[PDB]
Amino acid sequence: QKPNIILIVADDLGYADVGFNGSKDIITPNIDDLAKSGTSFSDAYVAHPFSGPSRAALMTGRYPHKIGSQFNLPTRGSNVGVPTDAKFISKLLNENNYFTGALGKWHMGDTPQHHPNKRGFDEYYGFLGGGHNYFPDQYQPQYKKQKAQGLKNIFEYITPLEHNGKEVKETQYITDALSREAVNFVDKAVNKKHPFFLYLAYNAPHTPLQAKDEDMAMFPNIKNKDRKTYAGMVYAVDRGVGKLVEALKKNNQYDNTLIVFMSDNGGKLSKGANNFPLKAGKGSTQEGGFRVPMLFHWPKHVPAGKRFSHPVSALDLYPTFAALAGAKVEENQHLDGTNMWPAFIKNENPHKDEPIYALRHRKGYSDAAIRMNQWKALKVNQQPWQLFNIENDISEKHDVSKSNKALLTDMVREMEKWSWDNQQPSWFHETTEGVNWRLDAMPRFDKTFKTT
Amino acid sequence: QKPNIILIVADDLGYADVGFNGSKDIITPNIDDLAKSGTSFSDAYVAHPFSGPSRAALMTGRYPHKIGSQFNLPTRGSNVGVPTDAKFISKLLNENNYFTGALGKWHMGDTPQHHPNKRGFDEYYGFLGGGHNYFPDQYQPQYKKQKAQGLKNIFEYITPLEHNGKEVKETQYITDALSREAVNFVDKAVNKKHPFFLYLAYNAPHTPLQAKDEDMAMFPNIKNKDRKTYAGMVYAVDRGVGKLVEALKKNNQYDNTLIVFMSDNGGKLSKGANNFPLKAGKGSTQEGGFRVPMLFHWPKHVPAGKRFSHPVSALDLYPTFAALAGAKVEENQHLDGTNMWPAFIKNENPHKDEPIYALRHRKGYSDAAIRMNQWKALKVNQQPWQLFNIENDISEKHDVSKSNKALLTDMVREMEKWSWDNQQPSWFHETTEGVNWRLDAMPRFDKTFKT
Amino acid sequence: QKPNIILIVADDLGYADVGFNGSKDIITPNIDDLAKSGTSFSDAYVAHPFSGPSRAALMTGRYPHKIGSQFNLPTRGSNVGVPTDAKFISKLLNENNYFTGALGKWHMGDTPQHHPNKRGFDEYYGFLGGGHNYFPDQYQPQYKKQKAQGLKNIFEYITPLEHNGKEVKETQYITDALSREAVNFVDKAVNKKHPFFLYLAYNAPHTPLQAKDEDMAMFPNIKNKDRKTYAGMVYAVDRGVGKLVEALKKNNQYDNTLIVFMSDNGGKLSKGANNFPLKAGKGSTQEGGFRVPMLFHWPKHVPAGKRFSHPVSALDLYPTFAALAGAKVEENQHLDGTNMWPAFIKNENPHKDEPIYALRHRKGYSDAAIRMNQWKALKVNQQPWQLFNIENDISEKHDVSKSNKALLTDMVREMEKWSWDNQQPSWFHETTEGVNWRLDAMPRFDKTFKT
Ligand SMILES: O=S(=O)(O)O[C@@H]1[C@H](O[C@H]2O[C@@H]3CO[C@H]([C@H]2O)[C@H]3O[C@@H]2O[C@H](CO)[C@H](OS(=O)(=O)O)[C@H](O[C@H]3O[C@@H]4CO[C@@H]([C@H]4O[C@@H]4O[C@H](CO)[C@H](OS(=O)(=O)O)[C@H](O[C@H]5O[C@@H]6CO[C@@H]([C@H]6O)[C@H]5O)[C@H]4O)[C@H]3OS(=O)(=O)O)[C@H]2O)[C@@H](O)[C@H](O)O[C@@H]1CO
Ligand SMILES: O=S(=O)(O)O[C@@H]1[C@H](O[C@H]2O[C@@H]3CO[C@H]([C@H]2O)[C@H]3O[C@@H]2O[C@H](CO)[C@H](OS(=O)(=O)O)[C@H](O[C@H]3O[C@@H]4CO[C@@H]([C@H]4O[C@@H]4O[C@H](CO)[C@H](OS(=O)(=O)O)[C@H](O[C@H]5O[C@@H]6CO[C@@H]([C@H]6O)[C@H]5O)[C@H]4O)[C@H]3OS(=O)(=O)O)[C@H]2O)[C@@H](O)[C@H](O)O[C@@H]1CO
Ligand SMILES: O=S(=O)(O)O[C@@H]1[C@H](O[C@H]2O[C@@H]3CO[C@H]([C@H]2O)[C@H]3O[C@@H]2O[C@H](CO)[C@H](OS(=O)(=O)O)[C@H](O[C@H]3O[C@@H]4CO[C@@H]([C@H]4O[C@@H]4O[C@H](CO)[C@H](OS(=O)(=O)O)[C@H](O[C@H]5O[C@@H]6CO[C@@H]([C@H]6O)[C@H]5O)[C@H]4O)[C@H]3OS(=O)(=O)O)[C@H]2O)[C@@H](O)[C@H](O)O[C@@H]1CO
Ligand SMILES: O=S(=O)(O)O[C@@H]1[C@H](O)[C@@H](O)[C@H](O[C@@H]2[C@@H]3OC[C@H]2O[C@H](O[C@@H]2[C@@H](O)[C@H](O[C@@H]4[C@@H]5OC[C@H]4O[C@H](O)[C@@H]5O)O[C@H](CO)[C@@H]2OS(=O)(=O)O)[C@@H]3OS(=O)(=O)O)O[C@@H]1CO
Ligand SMILES: O=S(=O)(O)O[C@@H]1[C@H](O[C@H]2O[C@@H]3CO[C@@H]([C@H]3O)[C@H]2OS(=O)(=O)O)[C@@H](O)[C@H](O)O[C@@H]1CO
Ligand SMILES: NC(=[NH2+])NCCC[C@H](N)C(=O)O
Ligand SMILES: NC(=[NH2+])NCCC[C@H](N)C(=O)O
Ligand SMILES: [Ca+2]
Ligand SMILES: [Ca+2]
Ligand SMILES: [Ca+2]
Repeated sequence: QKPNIILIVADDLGYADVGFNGSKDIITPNIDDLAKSGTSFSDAYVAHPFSGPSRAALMTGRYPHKIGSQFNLPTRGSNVGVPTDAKFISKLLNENNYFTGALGKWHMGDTPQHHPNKRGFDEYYGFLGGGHNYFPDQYQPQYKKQKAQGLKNIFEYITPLEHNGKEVKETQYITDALSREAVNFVDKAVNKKHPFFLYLAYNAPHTPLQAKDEDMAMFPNIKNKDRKTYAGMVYAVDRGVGKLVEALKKNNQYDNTLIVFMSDNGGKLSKGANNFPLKAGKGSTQEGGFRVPMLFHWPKHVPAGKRFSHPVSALDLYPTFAALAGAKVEENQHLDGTNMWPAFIKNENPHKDEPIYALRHRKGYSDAAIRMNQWKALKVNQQPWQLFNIENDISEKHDVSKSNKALLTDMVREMEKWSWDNQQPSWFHETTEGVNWRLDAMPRFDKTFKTT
Repeated sequence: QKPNIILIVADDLGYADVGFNGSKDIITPNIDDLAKSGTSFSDAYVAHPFSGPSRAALMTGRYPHKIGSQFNLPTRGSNVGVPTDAKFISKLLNENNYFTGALGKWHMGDTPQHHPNKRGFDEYYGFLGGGHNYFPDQYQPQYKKQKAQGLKNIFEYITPLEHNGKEVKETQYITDALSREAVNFVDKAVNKKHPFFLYLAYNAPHTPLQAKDEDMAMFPNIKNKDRKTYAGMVYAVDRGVGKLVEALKKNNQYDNTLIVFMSDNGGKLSKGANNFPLKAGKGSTQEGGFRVPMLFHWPKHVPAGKRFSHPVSALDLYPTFAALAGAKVEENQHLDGTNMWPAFIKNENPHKDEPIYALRHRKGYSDAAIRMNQWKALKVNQQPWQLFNIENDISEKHDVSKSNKALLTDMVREMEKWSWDNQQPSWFHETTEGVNWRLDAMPRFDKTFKT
Repeated sequence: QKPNIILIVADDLGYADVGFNGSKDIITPNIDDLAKSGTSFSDAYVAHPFSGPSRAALMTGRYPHKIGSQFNLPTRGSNVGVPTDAKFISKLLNENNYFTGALGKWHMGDTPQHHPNKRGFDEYYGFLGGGHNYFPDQYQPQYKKQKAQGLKNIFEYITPLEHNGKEVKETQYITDALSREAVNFVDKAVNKKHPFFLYLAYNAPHTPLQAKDEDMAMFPNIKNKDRKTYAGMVYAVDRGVGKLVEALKKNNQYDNTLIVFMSDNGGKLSKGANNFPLKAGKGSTQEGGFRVPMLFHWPKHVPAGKRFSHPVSALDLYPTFAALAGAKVEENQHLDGTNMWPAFIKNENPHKDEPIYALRHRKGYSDAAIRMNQWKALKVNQQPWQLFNIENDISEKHDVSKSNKALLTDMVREMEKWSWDNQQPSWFHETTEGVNWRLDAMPRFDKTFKT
């Protein structure tokens, strides 16, 4: 019996904003249940410190730089997306007999060939862009007004949600709507004589900061307005996870389902998040930007009550899911992660003596990160490379590059070696960003990989 | 019975240079016959305001920017062309049982894999470059002299014409030569138990301005030397269309043949053309550069004596021809036009609430055009975006952008959205053009899509 | 019986550094034997004036610019290589029943899909980078020390050699080691009922200048330290050729084996080489950079004791080997050389009225070369195009461009035409080189093909 698989991804969820990863103010009982009876991950890294490229990496199992997807898609819409020649984990599972669903945020291409239904998902219910307004009673009138005015380029956050290409009129708070459709999906899966894969991509707690009064009422001792709204938004996700878990139990799916819960990137401190004890947040190559909460839950397979301390990459989920599903991986797919399960089961480092990378572009330069065993190499703000023993110095306070010159230089040269098959970006999130890229002769890797 | 299809394209034909589209001085009786007994199009647009990219769009059904073909091919020759992975309308029809011919101007690649015979044409008779000298007695001696001198890079306008890869020695005025081969092609098609597709690409009335004395004699009241030569050149095309039509009738092909006649782009005013009432001409994103004459003729299918007033794109011919031929279109072909026939038959707009675009690059900036319902948005000469109600203001005289700020902004943002899958050009028409493109960080779409 | 084929390539071997090509000080008796009983080539050209692109051209039969391989691979390692869609001569021969081996220097990609065993070589014994230190007793302790320190990016010149993906511990001087494995390969080939192809890629006489005392002792009258070391290194290659030849004779393979011996590029004057009488050396588009020593040896087929005076390209070896092996070449492979054997046998020019090109990129500009019949067109150091009658002026002393303006202009325009399907480089040898390429809007072919 092949297991069902559920990948739950929250959007801009801060490192300290779920109870199992150290939250003292936001309360996440249903998510914490999964942690307490499963394994959480203290050194879990996404492939990029923001949404689009991170999500591309999750789906393809490749660093987004390898497939021209290093930037978020154009904010006002486009006819491009994550390239079709990189087989999504969903398509691979669908080809090995899985019933497949995707819910909520896509952020990987609007067009027919980039649509969830052509990337291997039998079901899709959600919004295709970078986010969405949370209240239908707020957004539907705005959209109606603009459509009646003849406007064709409407802010994607107020546009109707869809189900398999057909527009719907959603009635509920979006987090709750997506949770309801998660229940509907796993309910539909009972009647199929097949295992299922569900990709549940919540837009919470991403902007705009919009919560239900009923969820905000549960945090009366949180005085800061943004933090209370944010706390409410996260609580809605927790309620949703509970509702999904309950449906899995009723359907007798729970015991044979691997649930993964994570964030797509680090939390944004100016929009209510907390990343303690990590430095900085969303978009950074500091730990706060791409080190995220993660838990696995699968009874009698994932040990209960444990805390896994070795590095794990979002890139690992593609080959790890494939191995558990009995799906063959071809070498021409160029997967950048590893099947982490053998090493996971022995409590060993699945990236022993192997680097994990982050490379985020800016105007005329790039910030970078290398995580390798106990070492974190850091390139930020055009300053020289820094080195931290991240196991003793999680907050990146003590640069020890002066005492380890050869090691750091070696780590950077390996990243330079790794960079040669990075593709030129196929798009940018804004027109001026792409113009500046060309004006500045990017990538300026002569600056990025300069050593000592 | 699947219909035969003939696409006749003239080269630099001005908007007012055929009788059915308002010519008062050039006379085009045989072309006008097709219009009078068919439907002409008052709002017909090509995909680019000059040859190579326009022709690539006709053949592929894709905006040339999508396939790296936004510029004319190198003037002195090259080993590149319209990419082989974009299936030509000719190949699609050939795969669905059509006998296929192409005549005259190619301008889409010289090399073996870019040659007409590898792009789905059973027959090809013509010249592969951007144009040709019209008189064999003039050009053949020039070529002979240069070949005997050992020169290998010879101006493509004097090089021998070819038939399916073998050089020929043409004897007649080129317009007449191509017309004769159109007759030969449809004559050969009688013996095949198949429908046929013919792509007749005349180089007239493109430069050099060379006409027969016999055709120029028919316009004694045209005093301007260039305009008289030009008029003659166009008259030769009209004679040719007549000869082709006559052959179709004799062969019992005429009633089951859809004939399309059009220009590849707007006329060039400094080389004898007239684009009245449109502003500017060849190469412009003003209407004069990419709005062209067009007619459909197909008895008992295309209504006789009509004038279709809704926008139509050259891009529409690919899926429209395919639907009529019963040829399936796969979604991975990424076609940018639409099958216009359903909407055409109901006299409705086949691009209702959908834009038609032109984007022509220049040195360090781009000019652009958007046609959407009654609206023409215009970006020219690095000035701010202008808006015209093109149905009331065909000559683009009255900028009404100040009264419609939100609408214009919306139209431009949609074009910006559309631009993201434009590919970097695979070539340029001159080396310095490509160098300047790279020096200037092109495309400078930050300037093109501002406000 | 299809013939066996051996391609022996030395690395940075100067033009005057083998006896048969005019050496007065370095003595190469075994290599000279092959010349004296075969044919040498006075006008043999590689496709690029340095290693990686030259080697890519040898293997693919294509100019390296056509396949994005105009630069050496990154010096400190990479996950890229000569593209997999360009079938190597080794794979073609392997598919037509040949037992295939490659020895020594690769310099065409480290990764699994770029590895010799996936590019059609049954056997590989060597080092995958741009070169190697010659003494195991010197390099193995350095590598051991650095590996134990935890370093993962180790200079490729001290890393272990490998045999079919498994690391080895080599005991001998590398030139001798590779010669020993050439003997082993042709010995293994006796037991196979198949012809064999062997690609023997010596790193000698490339840096570092490291020779055995026993080889240096043979040149007591060479006073210059570098020249003596270099002479020794070359003598080691000669000993190796002798050892291979002896094995071929013992195995009765010699008479049915075409042996080719050549250099990958011109010699480097600052590292012991001599290119007399050619101007300049390694990396240049002067003759000294890409005109190399070459000989063919094949008893009763290649005439004995001859000197072939017509141009021949490294690109020719792909289709020439294929024709002799009875292996079919598909037109979709886009081969840039020619099967030179028919013309070779008649003592005619296999590139009669056809150019041979060199195009080497630099910081913000490109140097170029055109060889066509008796003519050498030269573009160097950003100076204007020069023309030489290279048959009368091998040392490029007398620029005769003023007396042949039309001819030169024609040659350059043809090269400009040829350049349009050059691909943007897929990598560079250093990060700064790639940055400078983008900063300078390269290629600056406006400068390269001016006038
Ligand atoms: O009703 S309103 O909200 O008022 O108006 C809206 C709309 O605004 C909203 O749009 C979305 C939804 O909520 C907010 C709000 O502003 C906004 O949130 C954005 O959502 C995105 C997804 O839709 C995305 O989130 S993600 O998907 O999880 O990734 C956005 O995050 C990203 O934003 C950029 C793209 O990647 C990152 C960001 O990169 C920035 O790019 C800038 C250039 O454009 C700049 O780069 S640089 O110039 O090349 O250097 C910037 O760096 C700079 O930042 C400041 C300024 O200068 C310095 C520094 O001091 C420089 O470093 C760079 O960060 C990614 O964010 S990340 O945190 O960096 O990882 C997310 O913000 C309006 O947009 C619209 O006009 O109107 C509607 C109403 O109609
Ligand atoms: O024997 S001779 O005729 O005396 O000499 C010939 C030959 O000349 C001829 O070559 C052809 C045949 O007749 C004429 C003649 O000059 C010429 O006509 C050209 O035919 C082409 C096809 O072969 C093509 O027509 S098309 O196939 O229908 O498209 C040509 O039109 C195009 O020309 C350019 C390429 O696309 C468009 C043009 O783009 C121009 O490019 C310029 C850069 O090189 C420049 O761009 S910019 O530098 O980025 O700004 C230019 O813009 C500028 O132009 C002037 C100068 O400054 C302003 C403006 O005032 C600036 O805007 C840009 O337009 C397309 O033209 S379009 O009208 O824009 O659509 C067609 O001209 C000689 O060439 C040869 O050397 O010798 C032989 C005899 O041996
Ligand atoms: O122990 S040490 O030896 O001291 O140190 C070593 C190691 O150094 C060695 O590494 C190898 C082995 O011996 C030497 C030594 O320095 C070096 O040799 C090089 O081997 C390569 C293969 O491994 C390759 O040979 S080849 O495979 O046969 O091709 C090298 O030749 C090439 O080198 C460059 C790449 O292609 C050619 C060269 O191109 C150069 O590119 C430069 C940078 O971009 C520059 O280009 S430009 O700026 O754009 O114009 C350069 O031109 C310039 O050079 C100077 C400066 O400005 C002018 C000029 O005055 C400008 O023209 C251009 O040549 C090809 O050479 S070619 O001759 O041009 O064809 C071969 O040299 C160290 O590297 C390591 O770190 O340490 C170890 C010890 O630990
Ligand atoms: O760059 S160069 O130094 O190499 O050349 C320079 C200059 O830089 C170029 O910009 C310039 O280019 C013009 C245009 O293309 C080629 C050249 O002439 C073209 O027009 C000619 C036209 O003059 C000619 O007319 C002659 C004339 O009347 C009829 C005809 O024959 C008679 O004998 C008489 O002399 O006809 C040509 C076609 O046969 C051609 O006209 S056309 O084909 O373009 O319609 C172009 O001029 S244009 O862009 O103004 O139209 O050349 C100079 C070198 O002089
Ligand atoms: O969705 S939010 O970004 O959290 O907040 C917005 C709005 O702030 C925005 O207003 C414009 C558009 O982008 C920025 C600004 O230039 C953004 O502010 S910023 O992130 O601080 O730079 C906020 O003013 C309003 O109250 O709420 C909306 C969301 O509903
Ligand atoms: N159980 C293990 N695999 N431990 C080693 C993992 C790497 C470890 N962080 C180190 O100090 O090198
Ligand atoms: N004028 C001449 N063609 N001289 C002889 C040149 C010889 C040259 N190798 C050729 O093949 O042509
Ligand atoms: Ca996010
Ligand atoms: Ca034209
Ligand atoms: Ca070399």
